[PDB]
Amino acid sequence: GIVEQCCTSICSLYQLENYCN
Amino acid sequence: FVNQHLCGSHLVQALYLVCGERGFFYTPKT
Ligand SMILES: [Zn+2]
Repeated sequence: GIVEQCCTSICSLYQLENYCN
Repeated sequence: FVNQHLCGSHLVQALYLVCGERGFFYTPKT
């Protein structure tokens, strides 16, 4: 899901914001 | 914002930045 994607592909700060508490 | 190539600890620094003191969960896969 998130960890993998930012690393194998690319990811945006908006996607990352989903993991915030 | 620009798309980002983030691996390892670099990803947890990005999270830290975006969530700040709201904090976050770091959940890799298996
Ligand atoms: Zn490095």
